[PDB]
Amino acid sequence: ELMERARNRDPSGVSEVIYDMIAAGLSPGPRSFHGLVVAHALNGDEQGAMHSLRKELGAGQRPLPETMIALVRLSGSKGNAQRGLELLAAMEKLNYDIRQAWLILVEELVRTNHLEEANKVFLKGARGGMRATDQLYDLMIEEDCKAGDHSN
Amino acid sequence: FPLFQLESADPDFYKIGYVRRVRAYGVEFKEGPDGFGIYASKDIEPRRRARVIMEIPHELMITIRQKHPWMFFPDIVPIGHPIFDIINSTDPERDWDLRLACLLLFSFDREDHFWRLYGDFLPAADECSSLLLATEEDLAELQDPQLVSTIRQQQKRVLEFWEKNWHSGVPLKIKRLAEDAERFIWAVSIAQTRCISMKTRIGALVQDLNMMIPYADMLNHSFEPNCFLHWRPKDRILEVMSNAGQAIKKGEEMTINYMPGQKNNMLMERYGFSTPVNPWDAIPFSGDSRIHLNSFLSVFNIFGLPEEYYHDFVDGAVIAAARTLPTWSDIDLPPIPSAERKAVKELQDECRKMLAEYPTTSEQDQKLLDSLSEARTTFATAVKYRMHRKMFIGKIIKALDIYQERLL
Amino acid sequence: MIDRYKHQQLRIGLVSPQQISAWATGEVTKPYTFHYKTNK
Amino acid sequence: GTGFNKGDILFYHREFC
Ligand SMILES: Nc1ncnc2c1ncn2[C@@H]1O[C@H](CSCC[C@H](N)C(=O)O)[C@@H](O)[C@H]1O
Repeated sequence: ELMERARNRDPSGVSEVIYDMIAAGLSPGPRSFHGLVVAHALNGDEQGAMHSLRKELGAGQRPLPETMIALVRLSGSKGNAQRGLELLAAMEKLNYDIRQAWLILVEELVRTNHLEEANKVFLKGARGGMRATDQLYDLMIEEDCKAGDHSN
Repeated sequence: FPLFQLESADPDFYKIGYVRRVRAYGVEFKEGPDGFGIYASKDIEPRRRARVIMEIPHELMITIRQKHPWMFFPDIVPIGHPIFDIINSTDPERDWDLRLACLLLFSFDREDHFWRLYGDFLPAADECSSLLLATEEDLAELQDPQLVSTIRQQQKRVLEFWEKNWHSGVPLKIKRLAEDAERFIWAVSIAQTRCISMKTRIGALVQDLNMMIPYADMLNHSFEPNCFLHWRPKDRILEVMSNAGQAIKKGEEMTINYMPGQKNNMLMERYGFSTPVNPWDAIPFSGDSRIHLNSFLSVFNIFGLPEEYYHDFVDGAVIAAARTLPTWSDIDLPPIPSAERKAVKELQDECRKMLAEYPTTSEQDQKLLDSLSEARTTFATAVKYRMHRKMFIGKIIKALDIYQERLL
Repeated sequence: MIDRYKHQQLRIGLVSPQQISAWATGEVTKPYTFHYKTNK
Repeated sequence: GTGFNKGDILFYHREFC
């Protein structure tokens, strides 16, 4: 029922389900909270998604990789490059592979037309030893040269 | 106080290499019922970069150009030899093993060649696991018509080549290379099972070569290997290098990836073996019932892109399942558990139907292997192949069950 | 391999009186070099 | 020669317990 409510973009309903689990004695695991985060992120709500992640950390549960991927994708869609970098650092602290999230964030920043922040994030990742896909390399080169940015 | 408190290989095997500038560091050669292998004689401490394990000089190899024209490095074939005429008539694309077999026979007939001595440590006709030496009875136990047909085609091609080029009128220097057909069949089997292809630079010439490398074919195959081959062009030496930063314990086998991204069927066709943890195996599903790829990866901790799945019960079988199971993805759409349970039930039903299609089971196959006393190597190879397929399907079933368990 | 490009140049050229003034700006008007007595 | 070719989340958010 919680995953249903998350699929119809109803974070409030997911909160009702979580409180129902609390009343029933069922401890809220990472899956239900991940559904809450996804429900908040689907309807472009960054503050609510970060509040749900704060509930994650307060509840003592380890957030799933999909939760962090959704958060970084939302930050890239909104152009919040620094928020995405903070989420990537949190992923690194939690012993997670941040390559996929880095690629997703860079691609989202490019799509939303934030070429400056996309370039900065991509260069941070590349100088950090991370390797991007061939398609991402070609996209970065072509977009930067179309914008007249020869340095990047 | 000091007072109060698999067999080793033939020493001559390494000694003949050692006197010819072959060096092995931190590893020793061991022999078992399955065959030869390379194992760490001590604890290899992980260093900053890759560590040198073995060094094989170029002059001890039998290499031929992978592309037309055929030029051998080092040039052992004299000008005007009929063996060059036999080699030059092969098909450039599919007849690469025939040329290597011809070179192997020619080297075995050469008095000063190194492979005259090293060829005594190659597996014999009754010890080689290649399917070219398998009879019709052994092929019947593969339980795969496609592999059987491929093996029959390969055997027919090899025998046709031998009959065409080793007729009555050939000179004595050619007839003694392979007096009768099964010798050439064994040569082709050895070439297929031990050839290494690489892009090597010699002097200023860069080219691809098909290489019979002594002491490097000794390494066994793995899809998660701890060693890799690097060619050193300045002194023309092939290096066996352990992975950088990867600790190796004493007695751990030295393994390299014979060929990446190849399923068990192609491994059985080429090297005559298969592995149960093949992360590229494919099971043909109907595709009507699908599960969530992201949840499956996250439950079993499988990260990376689809071409680089890796694990932080979970082995290459789980990766192969994730690569072959029908999956759906919608960016960030979560899966509702109810459809997942039905999907995994349908997939488990399909897997059980596939298991029922096989006349026997895997545990009975293992019991038959343990009770086996008068069977050829190819017989056990086919039994192991079918048993490994059965264990792969069973692991798929168990992985689906535990994934549906941990979905809540 | 992309070459590590380095584009450095130097060019001579005939100078203009305005650039001479810009160099000086500052005109030497007397031929005296140093004081005979005070060495200033 | 040698000159050729130019030569914080997860903090302040722990489980209260
Ligand atoms: N992981 C593995 N498990 C079982 N057999 C393997 C294997 N990797 C390689 N082989 C077998 O070893 C052969 C490669 S030559 C490797 C050494 C060989 N076993 C010997 O004693 O001379 C192949 O024919 C293959 O059948």
